[PDB]
Amino acid sequence: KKYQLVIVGYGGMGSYHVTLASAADNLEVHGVFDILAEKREAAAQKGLKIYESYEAVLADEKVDAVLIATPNDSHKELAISALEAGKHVVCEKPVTMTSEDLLAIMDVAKRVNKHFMVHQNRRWDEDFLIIKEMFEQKTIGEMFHLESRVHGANGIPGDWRHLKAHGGGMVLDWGVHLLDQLLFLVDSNVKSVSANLSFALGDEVDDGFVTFITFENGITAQIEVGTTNFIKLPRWYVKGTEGTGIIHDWDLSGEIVKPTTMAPPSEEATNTLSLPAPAKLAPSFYNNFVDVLNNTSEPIVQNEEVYQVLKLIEAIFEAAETNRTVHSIEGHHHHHH
Amino acid sequence: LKKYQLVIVGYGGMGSYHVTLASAADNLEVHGVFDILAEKREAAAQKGLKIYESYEAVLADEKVDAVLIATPNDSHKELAISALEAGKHVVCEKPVTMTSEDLLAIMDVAKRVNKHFMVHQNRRWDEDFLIIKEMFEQKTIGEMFHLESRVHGANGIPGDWRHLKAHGGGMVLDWGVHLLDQLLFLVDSNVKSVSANLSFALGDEVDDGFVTFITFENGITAQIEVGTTNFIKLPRWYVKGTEGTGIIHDWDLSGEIVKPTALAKTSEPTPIKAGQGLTKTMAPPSEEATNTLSLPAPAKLAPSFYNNFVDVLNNTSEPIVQNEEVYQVLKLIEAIFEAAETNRTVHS
Ligand SMILES: NC(=O)c1ccc[n+]([C@@H]2O[C@H](COP(=O)([O-])OP(=O)(O)OC[C@H]3O[C@@H](n4cnc5c(N)ncnc54)[C@H](O)[C@@H]3O)[C@@H](O)[C@H]2O)c1
Ligand SMILES: NC(=O)c1ccc[n+]([C@@H]2O[C@H](COP(=O)([O-])OP(=O)(O)OC[C@H]3O[C@@H](n4cnc5c(N)ncnc54)[C@H](O)[C@@H]3O)[C@@H](O)[C@H]2O)c1
Ligand SMILES: [Cl-]
Ligand SMILES: [Mg+2]
Ligand SMILES: [Mg+2]
Repeated sequence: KKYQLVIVGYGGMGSYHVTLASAADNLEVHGVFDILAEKREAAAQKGLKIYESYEAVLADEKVDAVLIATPNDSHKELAISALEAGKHVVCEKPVTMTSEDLLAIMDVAKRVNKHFMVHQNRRWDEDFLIIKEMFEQKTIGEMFHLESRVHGANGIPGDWRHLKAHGGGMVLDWGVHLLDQLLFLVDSNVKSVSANLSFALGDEVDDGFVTFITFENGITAQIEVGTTNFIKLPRWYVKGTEGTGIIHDWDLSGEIVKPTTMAPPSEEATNTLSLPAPAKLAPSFYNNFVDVLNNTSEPIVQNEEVYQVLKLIEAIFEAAETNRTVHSIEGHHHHHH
Repeated sequence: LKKYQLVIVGYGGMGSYHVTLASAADNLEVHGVFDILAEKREAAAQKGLKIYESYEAVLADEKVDAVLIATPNDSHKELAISALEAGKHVVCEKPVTMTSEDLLAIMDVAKRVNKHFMVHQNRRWDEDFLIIKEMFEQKTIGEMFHLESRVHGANGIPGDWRHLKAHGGGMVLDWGVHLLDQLLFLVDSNVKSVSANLSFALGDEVDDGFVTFITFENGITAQIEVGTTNFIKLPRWYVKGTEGTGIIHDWDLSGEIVKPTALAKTSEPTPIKAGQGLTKTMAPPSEEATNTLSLPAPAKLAPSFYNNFVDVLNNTSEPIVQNEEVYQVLKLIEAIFEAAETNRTVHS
């Protein structure tokens, strides 16, 4: 069929999903719901049908799927409601505020036989796909250390991202993208996590963080988000047994430097090269989502992967708060103590 | 004419350079040289320097006031305690000892014999570091709360005895001591916690690099890193404060400072395409929101190490490199090694 999607939450990302979803082959934006009149008015201006309630969205038999782009605390119940009403769900990152909440959603999805997919759009980021190529094709030999940094100097945007109750802060906002990229790329269990949160801005939520992650296969990674950074460190810095790579910024500027376990290095005998062309990740998120609904393809963004990321986020919070190194992503649910 | 006579013990790379360094001081000269190898004793003689046949002979010489110890790390403690007992003041190369307890022993002996022991922490005078010290003290970027200090290169481990655990080899003990000493000299706060990971990417029995994340009791954080397998270098300094950020790229002292203005609060950045999404928060701030400044002139550290050493001997000045500071660094190195070997975060 031509699948019909309703946007639930017509804010900054929700309104951009009209563009994204419409770009897919057999998917259409059918309507919108938002609790704010001004947001509903803006959607009406683009010709979009406005629903009176969320209940009205779910009762509409013409609607095949919903996109949930609300603040982070509402995601879970909205998703569960949708799936219980027979609707497939695309949910904005971070899907839930705890890993146990995703499990519950996955239970519902399995029971009603409807699909739930996290919007992890940044696996398609070109900078990341250049790193993916390098990692897979051994451009700098065995890549054993990765540094992934998103720096800005604008603080925390909007309203709800400042608040703990709405799943605010930068681990949840940007950290989930970079952690999802890391775990998508590296096929290895997490051996250890240490972390520090930034409260430089004096908010009740983190305005940035750093985490040091070691994998079972010996790969180490540093993942960093900052909002108080008036000079930026590079987007990517990666070390391999046969070279080093850098990607400075979103403009994809950078280079590789290679020597002409590791051989004894010398700075006098090196060659500088361009970054390779990005790896392919095909099709787009929304085309893959339609393929998944049609049962023609396996999902690129798997709920099992998303689950591991949430546990990792839970490990990061536990590690920063106790100022300890944690030695698995298991055991941070705090159900029993 | 009241010149202190210094003997160089260990005529290797640094020991031969100490001839030049000690000679530049006002009231101190190089009386001569001892090395355990006859090859190195000949080499010193062929630079017109007096040579001793034994370390015992240096220490028996009434004309000698002080010794400079520039031997591999495992021999520092015995040679220092010997010189002290013989009534000689001591300058010892970094890292002074391989354990913190060893330095406490030397400190005890120096006190008992009423002689001075000083660590050669020469990189406290580094121009790049003194720029950071200027920024830190003058609040150039407001209150500096996070510092990242990195020495990267792709030349591996140099020599020699530095490849071996027995002789206190590896990068923590080589470059780490300089960077950690800089940090602890700058920050007037006790270390609260340390996590660390070592690099063994070259396959040696000692570390070819490390990274550590340090937190102080006053909330200041630091990341210190040395790497010898980095074909691309990250900046020498990257520092963050309540009112700006600074960067020193390299030893050439290139870099800048970027600070917020009072107009940043009422302005809004114009979004860019960042990967698959539009971003406002990670977009450059609007033109009105920031000021870009040159790095300041470096703070003054005066006088030179060796003139300060003489001033300490003449009892006219306190030491710049204090032994208690050197002790806290060695305790930090011990915390780092423990943190990395147990894969834990070490507290105190
Ligand atoms: N994938 C990405 O690159 C990306 C980018 C930006 C935001 N996001 C995610 O998108 C979500 C929303 O982000 P945003 O920046 O658009 O926030 P926003 O504040 O701009 O939009 C949220 C909208 O949801 C509405 N809303 C709140 N509660 C609702 C309810 N229960 N029912 C229906 N509507 C409700 C609000 O009125 C608002 O219009 C968050 O989960 C965020 O993390 C993802
Ligand atoms: N402060 C700095 O910037 C800096 C720079 C380089 C080296 N160093 C330090 O200086 C010391 C020596 O370093 P190097 O690179 O010159 O080493 P090196 O190998 O070049 O020289 C050491 C010399 O000591 C001699 N020696 C060994 N055992 C001896 C003994 N028991 N008695 C007398 N002489 C002995 C050796 O024969 C050799 O000539 C080390 O502690 C190192 O950490 C410091
Ligand atoms: Cl721990
Ligand atoms: Mg996998
Ligand atoms: Mg002090």
